Amino acid sequence: SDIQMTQSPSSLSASVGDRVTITCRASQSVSSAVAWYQQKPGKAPKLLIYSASSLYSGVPSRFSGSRSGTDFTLTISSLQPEDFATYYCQQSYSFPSTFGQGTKVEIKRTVAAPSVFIFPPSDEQLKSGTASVVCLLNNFYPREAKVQWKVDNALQSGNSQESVTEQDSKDSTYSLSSTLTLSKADYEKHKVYACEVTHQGLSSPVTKSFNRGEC
Amino acid sequence: SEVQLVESGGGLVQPGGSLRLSCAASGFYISYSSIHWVRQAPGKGLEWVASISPYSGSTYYADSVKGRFTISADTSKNTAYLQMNSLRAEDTAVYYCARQGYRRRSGRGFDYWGQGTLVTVSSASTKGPSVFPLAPSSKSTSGGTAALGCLVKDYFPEPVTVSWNSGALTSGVHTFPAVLQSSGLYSLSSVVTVPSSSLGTQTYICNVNHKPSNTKVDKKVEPKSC
RNA sequence: GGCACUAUGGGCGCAGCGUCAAUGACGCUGACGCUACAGGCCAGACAAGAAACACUUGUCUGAUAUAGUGCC
Repeated sequence: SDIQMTQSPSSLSASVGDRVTITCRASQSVSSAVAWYQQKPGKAPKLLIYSASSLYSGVPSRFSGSRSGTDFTLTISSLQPEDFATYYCQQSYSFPSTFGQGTKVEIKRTVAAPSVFIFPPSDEQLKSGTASVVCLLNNFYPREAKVQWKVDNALQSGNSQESVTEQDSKDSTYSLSSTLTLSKADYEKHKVYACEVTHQGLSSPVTKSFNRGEC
Repeated sequence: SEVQLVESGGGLVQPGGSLRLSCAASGFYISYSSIHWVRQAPGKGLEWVASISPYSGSTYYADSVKGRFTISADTSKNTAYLQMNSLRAEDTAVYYCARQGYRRRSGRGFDYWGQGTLVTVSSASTKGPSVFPLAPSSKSTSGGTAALGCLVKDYFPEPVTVSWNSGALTSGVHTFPAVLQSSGLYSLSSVVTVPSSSLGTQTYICNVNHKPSNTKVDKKVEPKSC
């Protein structure tokens, strides 16, 4: 019967000067034993709010915590560029202590189409007997973008993995990379490799591609 | 900010193995405070593990680690310990020690946090990364810029450092998160964009540094043509 | 289990003994007396002690807490 601490929204896109609230809800009473933490990627959590409503030190006046019954809320009164991080609620009313699962607070940007780049395997890597095709979506917004792998105009599935960056510091864009992995047997067994990118900033899906060696 | 917690003792372990983290207090005496361990699985949120309270030495544990882990403090060495026994894979996380602040200044807030040590629980084995170039293309370059990159593949465990041309060229670069792949080996690629005018005028070399296997690899990236 | 009865705090004497030295101290033991002051004993709440539990201390609320001797 641990106390659960259900936090929402899990993600949040705002621009600067926006009011932002991050609610959290205790499944039991936790009195005011509720803290708020900030975390930025690869760093430790910062204490922000203790005892449900009191600022820890070096927290500036735009932060604020409040309680109603079991409903606790962090509130940024007017969001500042420093303030785009993850936020966790924690209850310390009984053991075991539990955290909220987090709220990710992202910057709102103008829409930007990606610039697509496609990379064949290397000569080194095919001497290794396995082939990897890599496609590069670069500096787009928002995050949403579908990459489709067609081989000789045949859609692939299961044989690709993707990964995205965090919002850039300079221009708040993203980047995604997709990797199709094949047998060296299967890489040579086909002639056309295509990378299909559908995205909001594209009026029509940009698709880049290569054939064999095409030196 | 003379108050500081310094962690150590993590690393890579077979499942069922053991590992002993230690948190080194300086700036305060540990015996006057509750000490907490909070782990963070890669890609996930904060999970509370254990604590020990002052004056009583009472210890508390998450259900998930209850009986395998054992928290303690050596008050003469002013440090806290976490004895992890019979590790399971999902014990993999960055582990943090946190100081619980004073009842009448910060409630039960954790006001000073460790730094994290990474603990991995794997029956996999160390493997340096194979580095392959992502060769810039035919450089048709309607926008006057091309992308070149390094695929860093089949490596274990994390992390990997990637720098381009030994610290220079920090601009345009994007190193991506690694992905766990079917083999159980991680792979990531790092990419930089650059004006395609200096394509050939300047040559580009990523510096892949994988300390867990002691591989320090450099690869030149350029096209091949006819 | 119920019901009564008594006893329970500090001091202060009184004896008796121990306990260490070996000569003095020092203890307990006494429903063993002495006194006016009171407090002990138990449970809960709250506050502070570097204090979530435990520990210590204080305040507040309830009376409780022990025994012994009878009776049911």
